Amino acid sequence: SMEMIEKAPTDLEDRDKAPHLLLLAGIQGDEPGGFNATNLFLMHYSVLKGLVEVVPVLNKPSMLRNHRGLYGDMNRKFAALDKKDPEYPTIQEIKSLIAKPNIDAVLHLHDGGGYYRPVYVDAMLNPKRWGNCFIIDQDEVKGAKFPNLLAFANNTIESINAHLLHPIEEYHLKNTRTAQGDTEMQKALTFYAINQKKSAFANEASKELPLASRVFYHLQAIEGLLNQLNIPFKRDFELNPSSVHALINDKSLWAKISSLPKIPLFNLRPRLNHFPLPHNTKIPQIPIESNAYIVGLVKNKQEVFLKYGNKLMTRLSPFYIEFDPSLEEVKMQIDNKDQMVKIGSVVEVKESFYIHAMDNIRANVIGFSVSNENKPNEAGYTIRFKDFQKRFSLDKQERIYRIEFYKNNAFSGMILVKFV
Ligand SMILES: CC(=O)N[C@H](CCP(=O)(O)C[C@H](CCC[C@@H](N)C(=O)O)C(=O)O)C(=O)O
Ligand SMILES: [Zn+2]
Ligand SMILES: [Zn+2]
Ligand SMILES: [Zn+2]
Repeated sequence: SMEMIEKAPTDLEDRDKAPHLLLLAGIQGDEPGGFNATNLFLMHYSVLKGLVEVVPVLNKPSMLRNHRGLYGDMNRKFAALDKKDPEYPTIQEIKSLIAKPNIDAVLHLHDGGGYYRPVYVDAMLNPKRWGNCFIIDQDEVKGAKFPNLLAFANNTIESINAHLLHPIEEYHLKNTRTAQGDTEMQKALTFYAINQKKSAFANEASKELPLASRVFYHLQAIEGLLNQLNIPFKRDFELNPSSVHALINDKSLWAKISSLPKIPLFNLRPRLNHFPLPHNTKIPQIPIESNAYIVGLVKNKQEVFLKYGNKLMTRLSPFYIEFDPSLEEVKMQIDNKDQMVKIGSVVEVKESFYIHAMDNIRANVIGFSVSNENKPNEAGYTIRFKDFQKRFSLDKQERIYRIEFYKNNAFSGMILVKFV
C-alpha cells in the first residue's frame, strides 16, 4: 500500500510559484535510511512555494518484511515487464506519478553497501559500491525544465559535503552513463524519469552507517536539491544526527489499529497477548493510522507484527473476534469525576477510576481481577494503580492498561487508562 502525500504551501496559488519535486524512497524494503528520511520530511518540514510530492515507501510489503524485494527488485521493473508480474500495477502508478506534467524533478533515495569511490581502493571502497554518492544517468537531459543534471548534482554534492560527520563519508558523483551500456540501470526508475524529460537523481546513504546517520545524509541531499530547485522550505528542528535520532525515536509516535485506541509506538512490551483484531479481515486490510508514514502490520506465524519501518515495535498475539460498533461511549468515573468516555479513547488517571455497569456490556480491566472467571465483569469496582498486576501493562513503564468491552461474544471496543 503506497500512497503519495503532498507537501504544499498553505495557499494553493503558491504551488505554481516554484518547481515541483517528486521524492521517492523504499523501492527496496531493507533500505531504511530512505524511507525514514521521507517519513521525517513529511512529518517535520514545510514547503512554502512549489510542491514536493512524496511517496515515502514505494515497496511497503517488502519494507514490512525487511526485504530488498519480495516480488523481485522493483527497481528493475521500469523497462520490459510482464503484465502478470505482481507489481505491474504498482509500477504503472509510479510511472504515472513520474510522468505527470507538473513534475519537474525526481529524487530517489537508497541505502547502499560500502562507500562509492570513482576508482578502486578496496572491497568496501570502489566503483561497484553504492554508499554515499549522488547519482545521475547522464550529465544532461534535453527537453527538461532543468536540463543540467551535472550542475545540480555537483552543487548538491558540495552542499552535503559541507556537513560530513567523518571524512570517509564524503559524497562523490556517480554518473552511470546508463544509455551507454548499463543494462541494469536501463531497467531502473531514474532512467525511466529521464526518458520523460524529468531531471532525475538518486541519493545513496551507506548501509555501513547507523540509521540516524543515513537519514541525516538523505535529508542533506533533499535540502541540497530543494536549494538548487529554489523550492523554499522550513523544518522545526536542527539538522544534526542527535536531533534526527530523537525524531526517529519520537515517543509521541502512535499507531491506531482499527477502531482501537492509539497505542504508543515506543516502549511497548515486546508482546501483547490476547489482542483483539477484527473477524475475517486480511491483515493488510486492517485499517491502521499513525502520525508517522511508515507504520504497518504484518503476519508472522501466529503473531501480527507492528512495524515502524524495519523496526519491530511489538508482537501482537491476536484474538480474532467480531467488532461490534454499537457501543460508542461508556460512563466512567475518573478521579471522582463522572464522565462519558468515547470507545477508543485514552484517558489519563491520577488516582482512580470506576466503570459504571451496563446492561448487556461486560468490561474486562486487563491486569485487574477479583475472582478467576474466564469471562469477567469488572464494572462496579473502584480501581487504583496499586490494584494492577503491572506485567499486564501495554508499556514497559507499567502505566498504560487496557479496558476491553464485550457485548456477548462480540468485541465492543477498548479504552486505555494511563496512570500519570
Ligand atoms: C544485493 C544488494 O544488497 N544490493 C544493494 C544495491 C544498492 P541500491 O539498490 O541502492 C543500487 C541501485 C540504485 C539505482 C540508482 C538509480 N538508477 C535509480 O533508479 O534510483 C539499485 O536500485 O539497484 C547494495 O549493494 O546495498
Ligand atoms: Zn516536528
Ligand atoms: Zn536501493
Ligand atoms: Zn553530455
